[PDB]
Amino acid sequence: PHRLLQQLVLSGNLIKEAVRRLH
Amino acid sequence: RLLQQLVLSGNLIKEAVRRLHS
Amino acid sequence: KVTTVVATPGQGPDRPQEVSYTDTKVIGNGSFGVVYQAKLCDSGELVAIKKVLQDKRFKNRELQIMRKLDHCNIVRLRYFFYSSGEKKDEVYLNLVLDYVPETVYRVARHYSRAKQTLPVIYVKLYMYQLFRSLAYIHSFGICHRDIKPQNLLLDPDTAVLKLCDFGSAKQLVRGEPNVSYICSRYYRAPELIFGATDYTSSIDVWSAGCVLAELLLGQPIFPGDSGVDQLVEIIKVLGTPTREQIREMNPNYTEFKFPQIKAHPWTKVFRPRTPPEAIALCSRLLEYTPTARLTPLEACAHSFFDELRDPNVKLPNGRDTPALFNFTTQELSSNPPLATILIPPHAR
Amino acid sequence: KVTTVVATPGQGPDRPQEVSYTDTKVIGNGSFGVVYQAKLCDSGELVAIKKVLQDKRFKNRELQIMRKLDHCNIVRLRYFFYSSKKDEVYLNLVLDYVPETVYRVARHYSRAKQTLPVIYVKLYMYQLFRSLAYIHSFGICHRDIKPQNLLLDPDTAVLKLCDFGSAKQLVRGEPNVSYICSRYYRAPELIFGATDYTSSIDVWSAGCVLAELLLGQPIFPGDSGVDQLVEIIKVLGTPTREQIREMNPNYTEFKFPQIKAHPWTKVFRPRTPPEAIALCSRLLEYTPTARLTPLEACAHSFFDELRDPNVKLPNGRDTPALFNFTTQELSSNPPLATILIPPHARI
Ligand SMILES: O=c1[nH]cc(Br)c2sc(-c3ccncc3)cc12
Ligand SMILES: O=c1[nH]cc(Br)c2sc(-c3ccncc3)cc12
Repeated sequence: PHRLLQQLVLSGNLIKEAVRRLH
Repeated sequence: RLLQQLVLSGNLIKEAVRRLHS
Repeated sequence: KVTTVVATPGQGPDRPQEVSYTDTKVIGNGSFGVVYQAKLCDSGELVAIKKVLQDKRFKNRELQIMRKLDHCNIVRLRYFFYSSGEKKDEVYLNLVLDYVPETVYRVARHYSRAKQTLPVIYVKLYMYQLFRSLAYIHSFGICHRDIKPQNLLLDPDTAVLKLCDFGSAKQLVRGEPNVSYICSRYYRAPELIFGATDYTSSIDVWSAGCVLAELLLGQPIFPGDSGVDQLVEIIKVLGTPTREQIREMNPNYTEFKFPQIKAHPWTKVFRPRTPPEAIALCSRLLEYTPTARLTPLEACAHSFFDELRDPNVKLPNGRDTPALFNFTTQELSSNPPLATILIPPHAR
Repeated sequence: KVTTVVATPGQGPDRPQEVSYTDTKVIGNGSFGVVYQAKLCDSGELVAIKKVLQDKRFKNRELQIMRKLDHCNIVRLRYFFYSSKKDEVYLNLVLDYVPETVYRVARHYSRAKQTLPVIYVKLYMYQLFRSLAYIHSFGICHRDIKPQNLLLDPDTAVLKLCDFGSAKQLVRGEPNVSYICSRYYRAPELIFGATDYTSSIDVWSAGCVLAELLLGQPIFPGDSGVDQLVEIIKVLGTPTREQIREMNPNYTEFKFPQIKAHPWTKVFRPRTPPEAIALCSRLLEYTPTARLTPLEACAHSFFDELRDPNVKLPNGRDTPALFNFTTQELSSNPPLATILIPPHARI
């Protein structure tokens, strides 16, 4: 999660993806 | 009456612990 | 149907005066006497008239205390007058107080019956005003000695709290013995149970702490079936006191040996959703060591009350908060440096 | 060997003078450079010397920052000098040596399966907040607050903030890198890509240090950048749209599942002092402006025991200096001085 985190921030999907990884 | 006696006799804490473990 | 009496104003002149009232209805009974509700003819304002059997040639303590007090969080004495029964020497003292429709007790019970926890905003607001009124009375050396939810009057619209029932109150004088069997059992400080006669006004802070905990739990924290059982309930939470704490509570009491119980963790006493700042405040009020408890002004300055200092705060009913920061120098007497916390920027 | 160099006083002067030191030993090595321990010849006093590679056509942020500072809870720059590959220039920061860290002390208790005594938690955190009040007052943000950067004198319990190699003087409007701070202590706005953040990222990191001292382990142990947020979300829940805007205004997420905060009272062990949990909840906020300022944190009820006339270290010793505030340190809220400095502390 460096290029992954960058994608996530740029795509507007960070919280959605973090929430998914929660469970 | 009873609290008063335990205070004066110095048995309050002792008696309270006993009542808690009943 | 107009009742008319010569009464003496609560504060100011001392020159007696004719006072008229109507609509006299009973609102309260007990061994203390009777409380009536009534309406002043002169201005329509509602009043409570507390009628007590009083024996001259003797000073009524309650009256003398109430004549000293002028504070937004204390029930105001508007007038007093004496009246006679009809059975020779049967004299009554009548305190004419500002009428206040609700109590913290009845509001809390309403929430408890509806299976709700009282909203935390109201907890902050009620407690803050209680501590403010305690700071005020304590600055004259006055100890209330009966702090409990039934004694905290509430205007349900404005959320103004007023302390009432000074019938157990006493100006404390260091060196002069005070009676131990005092306060309502659930709110009674542990030094009182241990028989202390040298106690201070920090017994009201313990009682305040019991009111806090009760608002968070929806029920009294220490509900003893008797005086001895009251200490048992305290021990279930605080554990047994240390030899040092015993000495701080009552130096005329010693108990050489007793079995140790440990304190129950504060975070387990309250339900999980209890705000941690509320628990933190509670733990600083419900202490064995009387001098280790917060002063009322320190309590007002606690982080639990920060929301009240926010310029944007609103009551759930949409209204603004009541007056919270109009501190006089009398009020700040015991601790001026606290004005920095207590009076927020936007209120100066 | 005895090394003799020409070096400038940290404060200054700044007129160069000869300084001699010996007993040189390597104690640290990383991509930042090397740190040596040494003994000054005139004093016998121990020093750490931080050797860094320098662009001789640019200025060192850490030097410029370090020159401004003089505070009992910040590592002191005694001297600095240039060395040392031919055209390669090294900057050498000569610092006071401090033998222990909050990391190594907390790890000792952790490996022994027990918690650091509450009194120390109050002491270390309070001195940390003081150092932060001080640096923030110049607009300097440390940007790497973590237990490894908190030096301890094991006897006196003095704490000194060190390692300003990530520090920056923050200027509003002028963007700052978002990939900054050690992962476990990294504020959420940084993870969200904020470039317009403030000194309050240090308060977030200080909250993490506090929580770590309480748990015996890091509160947010992320395996990566994204996982760091997963970790945060397990305690604080998801941020609201208004918290997202406060953290990073240039970030938008229209749809995401909302998760409620876990109660703070369950995050920590049952025995944990309620007042520590209270403080922690006012530091670990999503909303950067809702976090306590360091000065505010110092004035918190949790440090009341430190303001008590009779307080003592568990070793019998008196506590270090806590009340020697300066106008600089108080500048964010000067009235607070009368609460921060107790009656018994005044001259
Ligand atoms: O002092 C008191 N002792 C007992 C009762 Br019952 C009440 S009821 C009361 C009151 C009610 C409403 N407004 C003002 C005062 C005061 C008192
Ligand atoms: O700034 C630093 N970056 C990396 C390391 Br490793 C160290 S070690 C250190 C230190 C140690 C002992 N006393 C003073 C400073 C400073 C620094």
